[PDB]
Amino acid sequence: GQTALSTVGLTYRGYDVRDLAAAAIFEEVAYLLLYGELPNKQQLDAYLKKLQGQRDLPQALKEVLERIPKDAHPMDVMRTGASVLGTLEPELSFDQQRDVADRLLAAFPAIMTYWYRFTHEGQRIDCNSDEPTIGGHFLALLHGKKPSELHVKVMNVSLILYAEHEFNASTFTARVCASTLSDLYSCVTGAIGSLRGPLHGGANEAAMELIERFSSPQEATAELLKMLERKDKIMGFGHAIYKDSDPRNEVIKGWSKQLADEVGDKVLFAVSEAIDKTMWEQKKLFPNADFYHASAYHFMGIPTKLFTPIFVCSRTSGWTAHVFEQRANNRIIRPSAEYTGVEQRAFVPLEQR
Amino acid sequence: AGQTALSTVGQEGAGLTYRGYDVRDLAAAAIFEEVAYLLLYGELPNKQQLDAYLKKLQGQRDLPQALKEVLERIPKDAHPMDVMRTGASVLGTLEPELSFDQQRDVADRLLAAFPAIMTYWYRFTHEGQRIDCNSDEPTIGGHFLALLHGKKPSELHVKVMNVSLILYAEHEFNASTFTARVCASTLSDLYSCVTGAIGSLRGPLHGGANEAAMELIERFSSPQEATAELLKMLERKDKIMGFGHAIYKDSDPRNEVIKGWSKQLADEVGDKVLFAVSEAIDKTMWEQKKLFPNADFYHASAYHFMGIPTKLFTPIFVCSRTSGWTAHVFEQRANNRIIRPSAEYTGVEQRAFVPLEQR
Repeated sequence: GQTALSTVGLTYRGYDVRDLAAAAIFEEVAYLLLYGELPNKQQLDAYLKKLQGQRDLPQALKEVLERIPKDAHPMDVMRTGASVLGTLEPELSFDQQRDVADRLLAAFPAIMTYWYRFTHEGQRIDCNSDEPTIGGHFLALLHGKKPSELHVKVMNVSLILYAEHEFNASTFTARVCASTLSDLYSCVTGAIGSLRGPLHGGANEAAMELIERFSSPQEATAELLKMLERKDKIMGFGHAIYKDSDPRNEVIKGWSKQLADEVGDKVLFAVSEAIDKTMWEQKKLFPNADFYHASAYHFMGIPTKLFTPIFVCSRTSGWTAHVFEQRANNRIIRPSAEYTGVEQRAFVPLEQR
Repeated sequence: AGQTALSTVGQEGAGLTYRGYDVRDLAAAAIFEEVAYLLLYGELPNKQQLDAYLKKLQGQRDLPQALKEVLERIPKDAHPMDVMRTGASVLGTLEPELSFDQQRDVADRLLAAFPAIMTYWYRFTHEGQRIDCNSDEPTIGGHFLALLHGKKPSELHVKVMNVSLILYAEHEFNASTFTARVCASTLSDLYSCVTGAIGSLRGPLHGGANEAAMELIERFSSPQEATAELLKMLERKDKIMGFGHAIYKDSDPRNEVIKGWSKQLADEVGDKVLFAVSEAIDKTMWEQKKLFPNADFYHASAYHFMGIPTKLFTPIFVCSRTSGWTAHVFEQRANNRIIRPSAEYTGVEQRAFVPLEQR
């Protein structure tokens, strides 16, 4: 397998994810990955109007989401949505592949929030908003009110930071499916299922369950030192590839702080900083992208169980772009198994078992 | 890429074994439920075990109201594999796998319910009828034919459906089994692994070969016409679907079995074209290219003689291969080792951000 999409701090087709998150809206980054370049003002203006037109859900899909139980795993909602949308607006040929990628990016916010608000608040919601960005549109659908400019900014920053990350289990699942020449909806449905597993997804959710235990930074440091001596895994720390830092941590940390200031938080961000300082002093371990993402989402009023669903809204851009590469250059390992079972044996009839 | 005890393909002696038993002995002497039990539970079941397994599967054939109402909203011209994908995704929200302790109960539910998910959608959209998802047939093979045709199937038709489901049940590592194990390696739920596997099997480099064989053999009104047209397709270097294999050297053990049963079905229904056309293409492929037919080739005629629409062929393979897929997921859960090779970077070197104005 070859890729021109990203490499390890972290670049997207040569561009530092830090520069992108500072100076770009998510749509500029989705365009870069799916279409090959940062878009000029004409292309960006056309792109934005195309996506603003792809936000509403078909009536049949609304009626399906209404039958998924309130207590369902939200990732099964995202899986089921992608699967049903594939039967209503099919990818008849690979010529439609960029149009379908765009449709998923524009619709996923409505699939999540139409289900959530129907089952939790008993409202059937309008799936269009007045926000021109996906990041704003999401917050408009989730809370049914105009978001603050700060909260629209932090949503755009998060979608950019998580958009693409080389190869991992979900991106690999998308490529294996792609390699049989299956449709784009299959490759996304499979990638969502792999992300559902707790060894791959749920990290920012687990970071949130850790920081929410502690009523002060004193109590947090005191309890962390006990966990570290007990050799407990600490969620949000360490990486398989980076060694000095995760470029994405740099960025989200500073936005989480501005949100703490905005909402007059006294506990949650202070607790996060105490854990971050302690991990460096005791283990020289830097925090990864998931750690400060949890406080930031919480400060914008997002239910913990929607964190990994928001990652799907972002990483759909990387996944689809990987499928386009696999279709154009269909190279991948073909797996064999080591047989460890029994030797060949005679058939035994029912009466002798 | 992993380790398995479920099956060996292309090795000396029996060409295909399931936990050491020859697939040709299983297809001759067993019902599918005996082979599903062997894969999921580890041994061939004894009489008391089989009796209780059949009773358990018999009570897991009906679909929840909410699932029926979802399938009513999938369009008539949808890909039937997208219907199987959607059905598994919805059933996982309604009857969740809360613990890996439930894993064999969820695999059993999928084997028992898949036939109703396929036929409830198909007959609602194609006939405007809401069907009963229960039947009086004791086996999955018979149950599928009772739901599809809405009447009692013949003994011969029930036996061939049982043979087909055994022949297609397991095949070591391949794209769909590998997809299920990658999903299993993240400790995702069993419904995720199956939904992922169906997606990979939808791709035409993996699924659909016995649908392609049907579209070839249905073109000819005489065996002599089939022979003359095949000689021209070979001149054009067209790929003939259902012939040769990437692993088997001399023959596919599943071919000799389904060919015999397709012949018996041809005699029963009074066919004098479709089996003769199939044999002519087989004989011509041997003489011209020494390529043997694989499992896909005689499956096309066998399914057609039992009145099955071509676009339901790969969905029947899903009903069968769910046994192999789920047994593979349990192995991955018990022994979580896999390789997922990283990619090589071939993209551009690092470059400065260009603000919007200068693009």
